[PDB]
Amino acid sequence: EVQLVESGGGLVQPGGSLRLSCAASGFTFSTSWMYWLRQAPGKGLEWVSVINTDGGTYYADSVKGRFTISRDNSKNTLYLQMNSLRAEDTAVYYCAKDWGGPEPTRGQGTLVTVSS
Repeated sequence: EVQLVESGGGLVQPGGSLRLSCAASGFTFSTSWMYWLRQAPGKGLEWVSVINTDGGTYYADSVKGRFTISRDNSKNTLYLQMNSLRAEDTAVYYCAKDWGGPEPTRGQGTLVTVSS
């Protein structure tokens, strides 16, 4: 089976930072496009960030200049560096493999709560 295991979330003040990680196994990580998604409570899933197999990246508008996606292929890890956090960023964050196909898979999630 594929496993995607996220961690690094927490409760943080606005303006703070977190670094999420996802540990991947059970598929060929280095040939997959990798994603961060989020689900704010009360809402559905939305995409946050995407990294292709050559390290090129795409971002949702509201996170540009704040969040950075990166991949460490040697260690099967996807990262989300989250700087300058906002209350509106409160959500469960999910790692996902090949969300636009083929064989999409989502992780278990890590909660980020941004509050003063």
